[PDB]
Amino acid sequence: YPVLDWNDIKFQDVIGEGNFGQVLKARIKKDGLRMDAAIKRMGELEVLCKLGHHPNIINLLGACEHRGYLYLAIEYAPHGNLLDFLRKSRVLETDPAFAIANSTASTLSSQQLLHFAADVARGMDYLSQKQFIHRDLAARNILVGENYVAKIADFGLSRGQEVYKTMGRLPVRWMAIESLNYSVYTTNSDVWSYGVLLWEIVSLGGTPYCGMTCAELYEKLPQGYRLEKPLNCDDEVYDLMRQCWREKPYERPSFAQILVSLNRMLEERKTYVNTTLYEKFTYAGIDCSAEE
Ligand SMILES: CNC(=O)c1cc(Oc2ccc(NC(=O)Nc3cc(C(C)(C)C)nn3-c3ccc4ncccc4c3)c(F)c2)ccn1
Repeated sequence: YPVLDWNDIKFQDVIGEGNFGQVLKARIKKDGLRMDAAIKRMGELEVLCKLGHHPNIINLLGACEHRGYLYLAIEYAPHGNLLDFLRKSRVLETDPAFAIANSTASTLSSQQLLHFAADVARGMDYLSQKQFIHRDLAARNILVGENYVAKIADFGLSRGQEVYKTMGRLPVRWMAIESLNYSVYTTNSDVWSYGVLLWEIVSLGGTPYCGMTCAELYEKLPQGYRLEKPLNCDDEVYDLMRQCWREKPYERPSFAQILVSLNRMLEERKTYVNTTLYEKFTYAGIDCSAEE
């Protein structure tokens, strides 16, 4: 582990709280440089030390025991979590004069949205090769870092130790059928969750299955029910999502193959996510009561 001097840290605001600890924005000095960090004040240390160097996995900058407490200095992601970032892009909601004037539903382009999807895939490929299973992949656990690079994170909810207050049943909407029905978690179930995350990206942060209860998922998913294609989505992108949600876990693509499909889409001249406004346009719904 890299060890940080207590005196090398200037703390600022609290940016997250929980029964188990808090997260503070801070400035640290490391090696020679002064830098931003998010410091978790209270395992997690070992995991971040192994994987964090990957540019699509949130990194450990350093650790520090001071008095009773352990402090983990985590790479600061200035743009916050991807779900909120996606929703803030809904410029017809958040800046209608700009949205209408520019005939646009988002400040994010099709390519930027695909780059986020590719970033998460790249990170998941590496993580799955290192034999980790995420178990709670969703846009709320992705950070948008320096230079808009997406970083995979985990805020502790799955371990009963959340920082920042999620409705307990909310993760059901990202769970593979085999996780729902048999409590099985594998790389293949992480791929299913990934598909739901891709759907989040394309829908600019819609609540998956908005208007449906979790109970309805248990009944309908094994009947072949799946998230509908967003109106703004090319068939190719939706086909990729649908691959992620094949009933048979062993028929889902690997993260490496996901990344190859996305890069092939990124490389073409064609536009895959339509961000244009038109009459009767509507965003995928958000159900705040399913979430909070
Ligand atoms: C505006 N910007 C900000 O507010 C902002 C806030 C910000 O806060 C944090 C973000 C992430 C983490 N930590 C993690 O992501 N942990 C993690 C990752 C993984 C992976 C590598 C397996 C995915 N496993 N575990 C992980 C591993 C073990 C755990 N055991 C118990 C509990 C949780 C655990 C999590 C954190 F502590 C603080 C960072 C940057 N910007």
